[PDB]
Amino acid sequence: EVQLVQSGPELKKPGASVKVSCKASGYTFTNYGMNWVRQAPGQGLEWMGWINTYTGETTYADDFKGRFVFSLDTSVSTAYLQISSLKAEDTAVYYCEREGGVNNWGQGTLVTVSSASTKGPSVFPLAPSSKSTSGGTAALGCLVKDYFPEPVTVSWNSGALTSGVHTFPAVLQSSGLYSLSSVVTVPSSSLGTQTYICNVNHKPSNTKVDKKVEPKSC
Amino acid sequence: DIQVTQSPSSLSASVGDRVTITCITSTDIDDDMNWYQQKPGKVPKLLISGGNTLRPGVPSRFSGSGSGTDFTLTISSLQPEDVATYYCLQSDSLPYTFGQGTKVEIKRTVAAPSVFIFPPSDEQLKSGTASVVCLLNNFYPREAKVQWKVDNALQSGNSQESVTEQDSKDSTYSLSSTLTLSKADYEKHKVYACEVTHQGLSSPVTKSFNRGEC
Amino acid sequence: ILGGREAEAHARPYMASVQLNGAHLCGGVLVAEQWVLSAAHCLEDAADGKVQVLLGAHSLSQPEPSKRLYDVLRAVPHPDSQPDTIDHDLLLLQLSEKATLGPAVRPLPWQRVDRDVAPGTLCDVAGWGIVNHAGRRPDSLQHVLLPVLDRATCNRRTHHDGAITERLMCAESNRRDSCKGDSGGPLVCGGVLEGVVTSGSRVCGNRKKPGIYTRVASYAAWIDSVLA
Repeated sequence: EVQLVQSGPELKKPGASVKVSCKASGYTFTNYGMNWVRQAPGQGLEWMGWINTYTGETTYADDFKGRFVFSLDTSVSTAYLQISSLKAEDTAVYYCEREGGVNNWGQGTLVTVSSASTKGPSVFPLAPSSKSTSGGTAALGCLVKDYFPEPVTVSWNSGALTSGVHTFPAVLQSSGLYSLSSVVTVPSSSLGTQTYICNVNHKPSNTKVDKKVEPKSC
Repeated sequence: DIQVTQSPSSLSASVGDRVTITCITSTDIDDDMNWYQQKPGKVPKLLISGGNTLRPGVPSRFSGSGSGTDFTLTISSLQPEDVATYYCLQSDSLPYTFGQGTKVEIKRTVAAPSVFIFPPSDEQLKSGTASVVCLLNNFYPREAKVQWKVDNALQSGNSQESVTEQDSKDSTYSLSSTLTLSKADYEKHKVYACEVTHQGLSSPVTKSFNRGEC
Repeated sequence: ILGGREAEAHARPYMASVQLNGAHLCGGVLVAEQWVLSAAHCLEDAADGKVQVLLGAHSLSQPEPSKRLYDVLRAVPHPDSQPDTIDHDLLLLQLSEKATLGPAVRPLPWQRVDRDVAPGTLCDVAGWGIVNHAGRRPDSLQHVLLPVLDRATCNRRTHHDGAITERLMCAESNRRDSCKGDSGGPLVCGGVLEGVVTSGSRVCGNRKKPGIYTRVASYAAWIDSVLA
């Protein structure tokens, strides 16, 4: 099947440059061009331009002319996006979209442009208590505090627990570090018998934390 | 570059309603209009391609119409899972161009939040900081007010709020409110209270604990 | 042929008119003495009719010394072609006998090396198909030089949206194009046959729908087998 896999998130200082990869598989890379799309945080989709994978010819949308360069490596069936002279406003998710046929997109690449340094999060349990009990239902979670840059992924029991999960959008604290909480409402009877782990992954700092969230005694 | 004007910016409608979104191009573009759906934390999904062609695995409730300049996306019977931002894209020639987007929300019955309070963990206390978390779970409408009280003293400037996107199944929101204190201030006081004001609550609800309780 | 001009009489000796009850139906290319290459979809709605191949023609109506109308001994479509697909749209016609060769009747060499014609390469396409959007067919043979369009550009959603395989090729269609009645006809690049027109129900002369041609080199072994 068709697959488009992009490189991981990156943090770059202003004035620096970044190279995002879009590895294509399951089809003839030269039969279809590659489109580039940007999505700044909380903004709309922006068609950046296209690269013809057969000829290497490029077409850029007006806003994207200059600092943005599309390139290819046909031998590894990879399309690249190079952004030079990075600035704060370039902080966005960058997607590759294969042009034509059954519509396929890469998963996106979060690029953060900041002078602030990488920090892995500290994971703290939000233990299920009688405060958080709802008759037969119990709320528990994880506080994913003090990390930079975004993103972090939170899953419950290695992806097995999805029902009732609310992973809150991150907020930027006064410190310039992100924080968020991920909560899950589960039956109370399940506690003690079934264990609850939050799997926190922060790729920019290569931090993977697996925190057991257990009930506590006063 | 071809210009596109998407309308409206946002709308709210009930389950079963008909949603109508429009895109007007700066030139005659024939049939070459596309429509994309983007859910909260997901990659864009192409719903309709040129000629108003429905794509595989896209429900029949989605349809396109229009030619030349005036294009319309129609969701004939709005479903909870349809909550997302919708974008049109003109593909007449290169470079292609997106519309500004239309955020689509579901108007549903008023649901009261279920309120939970979490004292800071013993582990966090070690580090020299205390986070008190308040959870307002599965409520409708979006608008909610959270007030923090430490030993019955109203707080300001030391709390941050975060709201989820509308749930794809029940159309509710959830909210976290975090009170940030030093370990010194946290160990100084006893009563930590989270007061919630929401349309689904007759009178404001308070969820609280005393330092040293679970 | 849209946005083209009249071909010099008999300058393409390989050019054939595939006929149904004495009316031009499709273009064709003499590839051997007794064999004409055309498209399989040409024979789709014929069944009852008299299928014939006219060689050494310039004018369809007017008598010319070289004009000879040949009956069809055998009709060999590609075994994998069928009515619902543009795939393998090739047809080998066996004439009633070997063709009377001369200055106006001569077979054309076809591309054997299976490698794409470079994008931009100017190719020649001839036929007795429609010359305008009103459906007007010409009396005499028309032609047009067309630049080869790369597969990726041709596969864009605006164009053929992934329908262009490695066995198909594209040429530009902006106000200069192959059209209805040019199907089965030749696309010649540097005197060698590279493609066989496969127009179908595609709009013509519209830059948004580039011309589609079956790459002969992809079907090298099959042509050899039928001709041997």
